[PDB]
Amino acid sequence: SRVCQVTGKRPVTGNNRSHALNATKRRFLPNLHSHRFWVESEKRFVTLRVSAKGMRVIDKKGIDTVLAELRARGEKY
Amino acid sequence: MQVILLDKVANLGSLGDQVNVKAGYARNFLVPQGKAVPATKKNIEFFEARRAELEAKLAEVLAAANARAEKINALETVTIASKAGDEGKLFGSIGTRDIADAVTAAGVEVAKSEVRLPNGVLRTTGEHEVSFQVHSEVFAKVIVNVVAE
Amino acid sequence: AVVKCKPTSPGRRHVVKVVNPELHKGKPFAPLLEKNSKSGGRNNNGRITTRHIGGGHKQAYRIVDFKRNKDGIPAVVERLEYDPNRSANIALVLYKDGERRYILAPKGLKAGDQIQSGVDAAIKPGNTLPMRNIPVGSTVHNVEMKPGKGGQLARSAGTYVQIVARDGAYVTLRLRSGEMRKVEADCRATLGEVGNAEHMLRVLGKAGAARWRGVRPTVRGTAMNPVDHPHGGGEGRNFGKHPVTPWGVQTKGKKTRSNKRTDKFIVRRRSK
Amino acid sequence: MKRTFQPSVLKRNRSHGFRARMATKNGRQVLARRRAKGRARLTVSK
RNA sequence: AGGACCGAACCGACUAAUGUUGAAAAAUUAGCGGAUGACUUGUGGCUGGGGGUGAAAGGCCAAUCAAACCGGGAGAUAGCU
RNA sequence: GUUUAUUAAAAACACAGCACUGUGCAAACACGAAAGUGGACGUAUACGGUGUGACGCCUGCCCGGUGCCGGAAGGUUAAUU
RNA sequence: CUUUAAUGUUUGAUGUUCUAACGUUGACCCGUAAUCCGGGUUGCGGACAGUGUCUGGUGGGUAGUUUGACUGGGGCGGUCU
Repeated sequence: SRVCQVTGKRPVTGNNRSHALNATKRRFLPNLHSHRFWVESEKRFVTLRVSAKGMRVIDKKGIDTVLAELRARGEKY
Repeated sequence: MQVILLDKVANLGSLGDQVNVKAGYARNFLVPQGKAVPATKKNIEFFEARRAELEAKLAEVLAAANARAEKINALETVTIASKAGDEGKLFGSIGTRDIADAVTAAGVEVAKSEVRLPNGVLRTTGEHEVSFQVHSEVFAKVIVNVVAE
Repeated sequence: AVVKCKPTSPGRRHVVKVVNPELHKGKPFAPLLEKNSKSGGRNNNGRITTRHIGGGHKQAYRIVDFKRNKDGIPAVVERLEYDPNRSANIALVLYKDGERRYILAPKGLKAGDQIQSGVDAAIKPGNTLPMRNIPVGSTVHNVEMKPGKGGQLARSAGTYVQIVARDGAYVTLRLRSGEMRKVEADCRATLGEVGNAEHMLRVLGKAGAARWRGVRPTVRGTAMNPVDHPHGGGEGRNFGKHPVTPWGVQTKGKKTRSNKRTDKFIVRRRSK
Repeated sequence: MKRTFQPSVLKRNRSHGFRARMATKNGRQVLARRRAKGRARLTVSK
């Protein structure tokens, strides 16, 4: 995991390229905020995995689409 | 994230006109009580129409917290029955679940949730001072009076 | 009491035991005996991760009531026993309402005495009170950290976390760790010392007493090789680096604390 | 003195049989390569 | 009672004689120490190679250990024989 | 008692004690992709790691450098506004 | 300009404080007469520990490499135009 449920993004490959320009790998990691929300139609709390700049993604698209992928995954809450 | 904020009170509140705001104000503080509508850019022109109709109705739903600010900042004895020991020991106490739901502030809930409480409330029968959430941001005294069940 | 050996062989020269004529010289009554087992310092991985803990005797486990909180039901105190799993003695307390527990000894052990709770009732040793209602100079048994967290401080035989002020909204107490905390008055705590006050007259006198306690021996770092331990020495030991752990931490240094959640209550800490 | 092979087949059976290794991916690739080579003793647990 | 003792059975091998293209994975024969314990120890189980595990020798990890074994990289590379 | 299976079997290793220090327990520490678990479900009369080595008499000067902790009034100071 | 009051104005820093995010190998009810897991509640911390991005200090604890020819062989020594 460490999946941003809302953009479908993940960690991804990338090399450091240090001050001596060395190509040691570090790999880049999404900030991956594990974040709670409220849904008026169920009158319950849902937890959706969000990243950095992930909040503007949930607003502009809608909670509803993200929430339907949690239903699709099979998980309980 | 932006929203279209429908509250009029507190630190931000422009009654149904769009004003872009930080993301801790947007969604999570307001939507557990349905106080904002998303800036999703599918309905935002309708939302800015809808407010002209809505606000005078919406303003009376936003006269709910004013009661609480009247009725606790000028304090009287909130009378609560709780389970006493043989020596007046409040085993059970009032705490967070009796201070939320039976208080005369608006006679309604403020969502019981998490609270900071840096030490207890209520530990023997009789009156005592209890500083609790008349509003989400605003900590103020009520006076309690406890009697036996 | 204490029994010290007459030095009838080497290795029995400095060996000392804790004995009391009242101790049950049986095995405890087993339907109520609640199974220890050890993990010998091995974690989920099947690797030894807390080093040099491993071995010894089976050392069975009792549930123990570690707040001693009870409203007004009398206790006959059916036996006081040695406990193989901690320093302090553990009673089978038998309450007259027909409830059996195992319970941590206080300075009290009185037959037919009652464990009370609530302010006007509690006053004999072992009878629980909210911390507001206990006097200054009191040694205190088993301190609740935050209301509902239970008696996590002073559990080992004869230790205490002594009240030394009570001014303001908090009660100030000092710990035998050298720590000094403020703790809120709404916490529960209990009267008297911790029981088994004679434990401290142990001298062990053989490596085998710690061996049965599940404590394994540990080599000098300066007597390991540089490859086997980061400190390790050369040809004829050659002590003269700065001392280190096997993982690079300074043994005579560091403040390693990052709990950052209960830190409002510690008003002074141990310091280098 | 003492030699490195000794009795107990018990220490073989759960290391080096079938059903518990088929349950995993990696266990199946030992079993795949062995079947594909043409070796008649598939786990030697017989 | 005993991290005590002389000592088989039971386990080890400080030293000595021998062996060294031995019967031998230091065994044998003789002196010798643990065995009322931090001893001797059967069964079932687990950690995977600069990784384990070490009351410490950079010990031991499938007749093997200051660098296990195999299958690919691989016809490594060789400034050198 | 332990010890390089076969060069030591001890002058090294261990230990109670003795000195130094970390840790207030979701501990210090450790290993693991991280959850997590062990420590210990015990907890400062307790647990890790360090130096020294039961016991009698003791341990005078000194932090400079070496590793390491910590504090503050502030001159400047990356990234950064 | 220096110090600087009244104070118009934008942004960076600060204290004190709330619960409303966020934290919970605290506890309780519940799914569930499943110590897990998850939401809730309640005890307590709290816009902080945390983690990512950016970047600078420290740091052999760790891993990969590296550390002259010449020269009556040479180490060393002395010299290299």
